[PDB]
Amino acid sequence: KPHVLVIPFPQSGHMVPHLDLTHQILLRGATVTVLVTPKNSSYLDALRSLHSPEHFKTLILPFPSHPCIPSGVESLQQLPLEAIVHMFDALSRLHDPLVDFLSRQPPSDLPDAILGSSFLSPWINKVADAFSIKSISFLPINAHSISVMWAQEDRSFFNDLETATTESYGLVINSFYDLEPEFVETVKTRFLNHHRIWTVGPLLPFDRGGQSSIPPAKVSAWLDSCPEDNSVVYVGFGSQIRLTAEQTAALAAALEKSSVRFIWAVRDAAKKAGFEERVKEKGLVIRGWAPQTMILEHRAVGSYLTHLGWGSVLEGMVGGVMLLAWPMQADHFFNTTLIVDKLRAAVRVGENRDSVPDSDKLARILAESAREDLPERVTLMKLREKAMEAIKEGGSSYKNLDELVAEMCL
Ligand SMILES: O=c1ccn([C@@H]2O[C@H](COP(=O)(O)OP(=O)(O)O)[C@@H](O)[C@H]2O)c(=O)[nH]1
Repeated sequence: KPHVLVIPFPQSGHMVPHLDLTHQILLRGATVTVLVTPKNSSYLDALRSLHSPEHFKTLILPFPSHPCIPSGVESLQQLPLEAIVHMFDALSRLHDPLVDFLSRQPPSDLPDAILGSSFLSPWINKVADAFSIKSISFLPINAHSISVMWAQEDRSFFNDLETATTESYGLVINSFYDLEPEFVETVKTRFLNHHRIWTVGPLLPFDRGGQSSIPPAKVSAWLDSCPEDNSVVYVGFGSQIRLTAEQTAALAAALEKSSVRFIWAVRDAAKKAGFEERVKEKGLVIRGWAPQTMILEHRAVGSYLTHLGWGSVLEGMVGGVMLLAWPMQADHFFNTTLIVDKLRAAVRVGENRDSVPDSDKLARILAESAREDLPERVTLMKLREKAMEAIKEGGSSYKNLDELVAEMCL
């Protein structure tokens, strides 16, 4: 019904739900053109494998050269978070190569709506405006986190992208309405000029986010059989965070001191060991880049020591695991106030990005999290209950995703 140009932000926390939403609007009949840079074209292979080439197009433009980004790196998950000001400045120069492409197409084939990252809306709206196309913006964070940020006096360098999202046709966020009704309504009322918000979450996968650095067949064979259900502790701080040698040693001491089973996800960083020094255990495994949803959904896994990024909370909530929160950056503190404080559905077991756990204190808390009766898990699971009715079918988000796809046609 609508031809949709999808322009995701080259970061995992963003692109991973932005493509599930791409699949979701695809399933209800949309046509989709995805604007992607060359190396990132391959993340589209999974989704491309599910849809007919007339329903799924791929526009690939070269990554704009920036002195500060290493060659071959087109995705912020491989950079220091401070590179985002450079990713922004570089990606904005996709503006007239995108204008060139659209202006050489038969006007009938132009899209009816652009579904671009809210992070890119300063220039995406200018394109959308040149061709008189509605620009709907997307965020992988919830309305609460949005409400705090948009309310600040001094925002920039995020100021332009926040001003641009308000002036967009509407906003799509990966959250369900019954988690945060006060904050949807406030953000809907005075942070979107035309008052159009779409809560469509939690978006569920369709080998996601990247090809895992250990075969996901093999990690399941480790997990089943793990002797004991609700006994394994998942440790993963997401895409962006890379712990220091100092903290990684203190966290590793806690996982050894609590004699719990666990899988520990460790990332890398690119510029221009540290996880020392053992497996004196076969009660563990290390990374790489891991298959989170398969672990968290697995029955043998019942805890998650997380950065409390917004995507990873929803995966751990859909997996039905206790959330042990250690916020570090970005929205993680918003989401500690919402999930640890207001709603009381996770325990804060770490303080700052540069916090260093007490290896003994953290070891008791890890062993206890492997307990079914914990009250913060039953409060979390009562949110899992509201979130499942919202996603399908007839819930807030099935209806928002139906209403979104319909609206894109006007
Ligand atoms: O080893 C990894 C690291 C991350 N992810 C996925 O990548 C996303 C991380 O984004 P999130 O919003 O949790 O945090 P961000 O990376 O934006 O800080 C989530 O969907 C995870 O399930 C994964 O599958 N394996």
